[PDB]
Amino acid sequence: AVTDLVGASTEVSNKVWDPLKLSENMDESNLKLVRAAELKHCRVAMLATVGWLWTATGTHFEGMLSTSSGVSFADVAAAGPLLGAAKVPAAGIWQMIAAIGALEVYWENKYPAAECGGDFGVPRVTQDPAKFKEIQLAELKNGRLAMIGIISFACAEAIPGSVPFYPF
Amino acid sequence: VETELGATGPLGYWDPFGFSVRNPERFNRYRAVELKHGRIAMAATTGYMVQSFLRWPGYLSTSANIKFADLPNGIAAFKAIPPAGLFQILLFIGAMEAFTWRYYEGPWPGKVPEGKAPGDVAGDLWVRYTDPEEKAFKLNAEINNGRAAMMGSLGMLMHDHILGTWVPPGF
Amino acid sequence: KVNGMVGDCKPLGYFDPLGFSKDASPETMAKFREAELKHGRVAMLACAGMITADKFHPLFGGKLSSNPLLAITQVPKLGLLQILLFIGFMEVFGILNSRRPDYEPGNFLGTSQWETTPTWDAYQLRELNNGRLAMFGAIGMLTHAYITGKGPLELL
Amino acid sequence: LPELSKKLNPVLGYWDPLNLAELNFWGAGDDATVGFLRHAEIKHGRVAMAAFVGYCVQSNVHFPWAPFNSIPTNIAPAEQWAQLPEAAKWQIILFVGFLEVYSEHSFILEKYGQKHYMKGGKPGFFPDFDTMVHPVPLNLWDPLKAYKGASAERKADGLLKEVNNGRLAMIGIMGFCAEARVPGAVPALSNIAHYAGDPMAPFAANFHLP
Amino acid sequence: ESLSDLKTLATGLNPVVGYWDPLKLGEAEFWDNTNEETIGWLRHAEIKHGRVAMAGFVGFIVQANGIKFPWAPFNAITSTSPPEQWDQLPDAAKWQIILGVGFLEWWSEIRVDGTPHYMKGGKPGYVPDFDATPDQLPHWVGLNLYDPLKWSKGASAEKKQKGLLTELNNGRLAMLGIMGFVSEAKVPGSVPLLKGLVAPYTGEVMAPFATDIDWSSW
Ligand code: CLA
Ligand code: CLA
Ligand code: CLA
Ligand SMILES: CCCCCC(=O)OC\C(C=C=C1C(C)(C)C[C@H](OC(C)=O)C[C@@]1(C)O)=C/C=C/C(C)=C/C=C/C=C(C)/C=C/C=C(\C)C(=O)C[C@@]12O[C@]1(C)C[C@@H](O)CC2(C)C
Ligand SMILES: CCCCCC(=O)OC\C(C=C=C1C(C)(C)C[C@H](OC(C)=O)C[C@@]1(C)O)=C/C=C/C(C)=C/C=C/C=C(C)/C=C/C=C(\C)C(=O)C[C@@]12O[C@]1(C)C[C@@H](O)CC2(C)C
Ligand SMILES: CC(=O)O[C@H]1CC(C)(C)C(=C=C/C(C)=C/C=C/C(C)=C/C=C/C=C(C)/C=C/C=C(\C)C(=O)C[C@@]23O[C@]2(C)C[C@@H](O)CC3(C)C)[C@](C)(O)C1
Ligand code: KC2
Ligand code: KC2
Repeated sequence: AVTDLVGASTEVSNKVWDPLKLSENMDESNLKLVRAAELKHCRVAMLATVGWLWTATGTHFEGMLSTSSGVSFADVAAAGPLLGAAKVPAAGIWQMIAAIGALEVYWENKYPAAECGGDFGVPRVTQDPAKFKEIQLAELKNGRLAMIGIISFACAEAIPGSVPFYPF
Repeated sequence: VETELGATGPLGYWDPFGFSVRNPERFNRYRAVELKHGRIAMAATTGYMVQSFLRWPGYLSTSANIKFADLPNGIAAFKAIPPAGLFQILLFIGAMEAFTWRYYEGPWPGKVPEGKAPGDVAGDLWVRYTDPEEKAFKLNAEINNGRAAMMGSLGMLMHDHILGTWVPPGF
Repeated sequence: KVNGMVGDCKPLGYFDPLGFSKDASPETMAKFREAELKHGRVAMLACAGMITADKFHPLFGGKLSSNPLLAITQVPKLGLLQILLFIGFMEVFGILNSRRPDYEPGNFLGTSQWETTPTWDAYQLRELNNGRLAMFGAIGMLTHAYITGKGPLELL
Repeated sequence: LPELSKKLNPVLGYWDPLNLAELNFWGAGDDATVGFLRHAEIKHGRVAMAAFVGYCVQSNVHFPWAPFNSIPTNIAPAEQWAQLPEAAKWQIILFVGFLEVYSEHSFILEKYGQKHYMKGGKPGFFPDFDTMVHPVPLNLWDPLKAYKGASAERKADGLLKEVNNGRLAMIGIMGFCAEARVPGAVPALSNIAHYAGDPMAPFAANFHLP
Repeated sequence: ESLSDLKTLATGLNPVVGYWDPLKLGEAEFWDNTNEETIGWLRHAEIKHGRVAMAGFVGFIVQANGIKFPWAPFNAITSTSPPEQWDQLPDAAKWQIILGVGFLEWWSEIRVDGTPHYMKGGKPGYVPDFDATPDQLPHWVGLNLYDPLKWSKGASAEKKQKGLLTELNNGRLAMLGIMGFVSEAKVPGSVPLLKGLVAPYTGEVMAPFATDIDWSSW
């Protein structure tokens, strides 16, 4: 059932790209699971690329991130996108992870990944399923490019010389 | 017109002056006017609140030596925009309303575009809520948030024209 | 519970990509379940041991907290031999259980004689999930102890 | 263009070294490829024929009014463009910019029966101007309403003569403009103009692009 | 298809030579495929090497002659030994050359208009047409990679196969010539009749960007 999906990209001549044959023997309720994992990776990667660009360009908020122990948003931004990740206090990291996990638990109990392949029922911008398949393919391609891009940003910030066309 | 959208809250159908009981055929134009006003008001309120703690990086013109972080908060921020930037903002709004999001058909006054709903711009690539209870709730939420944003944007404008900020004194 | 085996948790269901359990004999399933459960139990013991021995090590005195150093700085050869003898005794009993013609895989209690409810399956799933978590935690703990030289309750 | 260039010229005719008639031109088509080229054939002719005749009057006499007057005449008129004020340069380009925008309006072009040139319309056809927001006395082509009573044979002869005089003048002005800077380019002239500034730079004497 | 390989070669140099391969790269299987796929891959590799070699030989002749792009960044470097011109290029220029070539061959691998791949039965060394499928490219570009101005377009198939044979022979000769020039840049005395030309050069020609490893210990 891997030949159906949406992910058939014209960059690989509109056929399924599985050189290691990872989806040869995987069955339903796992194919939908790996599609849900890919879609969540897509969305988190796109949000991560936008946030990384916002931090690297410098933007940041105005105020004090944790008035008990200093640390302004300018202090977080000035350390860089990667090195300015430990400048956040541990309580802020735990609160962010707790809110994300509450959303994860609610959406997993409401829309299980094994049954719903990455579909959490967010409205929908079009009917006419051909256009919707085109929009799904656009989402998949954008998310895959963002998956490559955020790891590229992390590698270029940590190891200089890699990613030659890296801004900042 | 008492059963249409917007007549949901504690007041029910609230028309003191009776604009739509004097002219019940003029409700659709008034609804479109209210919907555009509400959407512009939501954008304006969000801009007022977000510009206080969030500011873009870099310059604004790189020719008048004006920064994004140098525009104070409000009316003076729109003052310090260069004339080319103002012209581009007006061009964007004019192209956005005359051709893309077209609220009016008709030669001079503008009735409603065909048999569409009032404020039924954009089209095609826009979320179309099925499940008519959900659609009614979403539309009533849009209208009520628009009205609240109109009052809030008016208040912050009143504050900005007599202070340097939209925050009332004592806050 | 699919194929008579507990598992199949909520966040991800019957987790068999790569087809390890497609078209396989029940003996292979018993071997896989034995491996998974024994890994989980060893790893729960390992995680609890490093966590407790980081801050509470009274058995020999001052005995460091970097876990690979713990096994070599002391624990004389008789102690390691006694630990290995105990584990070998339990593994011999595991083999003797595996030869019996009532062999539920990870079962030394032999619960086929007693009546079981879905609460029993829930508790088995609790053991399995905690085991898998400790598998990942124990590998991570040993990796940190090699990279930095500090225990789990250290490094923080 | 079709193979009817034999009417414009025998011996030669559809010479076409760089093929250019089927490169599909933004994916529009082969007819649209022909229609765009034929318009740019004669639009470049109409500018060059007016500019070369424009040259031969500028270098001797100037209009006696005021603003584009009293600047030196014994110089290159390409340099005389650089002596214009900045408002004059903007207004000249934008006035042509109206004429370009107005002539490409397909709803104006269908008032007189024609269409946009590479959608099937005639390559060169300026509109008869009578649809503007406010009326004007004089239009652009045939202002005095003089020679629109001519038969199609005089129009067909004139259209071919417009092309052939077009190709002759595009060589005429550009070879002449190549004589102002890099002197000695045309050994037939070689006795006019100076100045090494770029003629393809209307605002070089006023500001810089970066 | 170890039979059409001989039909191609009977027209290569008459029967004076034919199917000449001492180590017999034909009748091979390679990466878990059939002999026909390997034959098509080897033919495409030979054709691509030949095209790259003719382009490189012409570029070496032009660059060592002295013809150089005036513009702006290529005016900065002032040498002659083509290899050293590549070495003193900016890193971004070399990377953009490499990535543009990579995009061109990424398009060459894509078969959305022509039905067969060059391993699955297509013509070896066939770059697919850009405008054949105008709805399956990211944005429109005219001026296709092969035949930008449609100069060949309508031609006899006999002329096409004769041109393919001519391209193959010229490619092989250009391969030999450009390797002779590179070995002139590296090994003096090698490749006679060319000793009086080319400059001495170091820096492992078959490596871009950084240098200083080389085949110093042969
Ligand atoms: C989180 C990563 C992730 C996951 C889970 C998937 C999952 C999937 N992809 Mg996919 N993809 C990804 C990332 C991912 N993709 C990226 C980044 C790209 C861009 C290169 C693509 C491009 C792509 C194409 C073009 C196609 C798919 C398709 C598919 C589906 C079937 C293939 C399959 O089962 O094998 C993937 C299953 C996995 C479990 C892969 C996990 C990742 C491995 C184990 C690790 C690899 C490490 C990597 C090599 C290190 C370098 C990467 C990076 C650092 C640069 C499946 C739902 C096909 C499809 O849907 O067609 C219907 C298809 O045609 N993908
Ligand atoms: C309390 C927090 C919380 C909880 C309960 C969940 C719960 C869930 N997340 Mg989730 N997530 C969270 C926070 C949380 N998330 C945050 C903060 C992020 C970052 C924005 C993500 C990003 C994320 C992605 C991208 C994906 C999930 C997925 C999942 C689901 C399966 C998780 C799984 O199998 O274990 C995790 C199992 C593993 C084997 C771990 C992955 C190991 C990879 C190979 C290496 C990654 C590094 C590692 C995670 C970091 C550890 C430290 C490092 C130094 C080693 C589940 C619904 C997945 C899903 O729904 O797919 C069906 C999925 O694709 N989440
Ligand atoms: C080696 C340990 C091990 C073994 C033998 C098993 C065995 C089994 N698991 Mg299981 N599992 C494990 C670890 C293990 N698990 C871990 C760590 C997790 C947490 C992510 C899970 C989560 C899990 C779920 C959620 C489910 C199972 C299920 C099953 C059963 C059927 C699936 C199957 O055929 O797997 C056969 C497994 C193997 C042959 C082991 C493959 C080992 C490979 C070679 C490891 C490769 C490296 C790995 C990908 C990453 C490790 C390195 C990392 C630390 C960097 C089977 C008895 C299913 C079940 O109970 O069905 C009723 C089920 O639903 N497992
Ligand atoms: C040929 C040109 C190539 C350019 C390069 C490029 O491509 O960069 C790629 C790249 C990075 C990179 C590079 C490499 C790839 C590694 C290559 C280079 O290395 C070399 C030497 O080569 C360097 C570098 C840096 O360039 C990164 C790409 C990042 C990418 C692609 C980021 C997408 C975000 C999408 C978002 C956030 C969507 C939000 C959408 C949202 C939030 C919504 O829809 C909201 C929604 O409410 C809506 C509106 C309607 C609702 O109903 C539904 C919901 C609720 C969902
Ligand atoms: C791509 C562009 C999309 C643009 C549209 C958009 O972005 O809409 C996003 C959207 C929903 C949506 C979507 C659709 C629109 C349905 C479709 C989209 O998908 C597409 C593309 O189809 C995505 C989706 C699902 O998200 C909704 C946005 C709603 C918004 C922005 C609502 C602002 C309220 C402000 C209020 C009530 C202020 C009250 C102010 C009050 C009450 C005050 O008195 C102010 C006050 O100051 C005073 C005067 C004194 C102070 O002392 C105290 C305070 C401070 C209290
Ligand atoms: C020192 C010296 O030399 O003195 C010289 C200086 C100088 C200046 C050289 C001289 C001169 C005059 C010259 C040379 C004047 C030349 C002016 C010239 C030749 C100006 C071209 C404009 C080209 C345009 C606008 C192209 C648009 C092109 C476009 C928009 C496209 O490419 C679109 C495209 O759709 C196509 C068409 C094909 C499609 O399939 C695909 C795509 C989408 C890509 C002199 C007078 O001789 C003296
Ligand atoms: C500075 C600009 C300029 C110059 C120097 C110039 C020189 C010549 C010469 C001398 C070599 C000839 C012989 C000639 C002949 C024709 N011209 Mg020109 N012409 C210029 C501009 C325009 C414009 C704007 C239009 C136009 C037209 C026609 C028509 C057809 C009319 C008809 O068929 O109704 C004919 C026959 C109109 C058009 O082609 O519309 C169909 C039209 O709108 N012309 N034209
Ligand atoms: C560095 C670049 C380069 C060089 C130096 C070069 C030299 C020669 C020479 C002189 C030695 C000849 C005589 C010749 C002849 C042919 N070339 Mg080459 N060619 C180069 C590039 C390409 C590309 C990219 C393609 C291509 C092709 C053809 C076809 C087939 C046309 C057809 O079958 O319609 C024929 C006849 C196309 C192809 O092979 O299609 C199957 C195609 O895609 N060529 N080519």
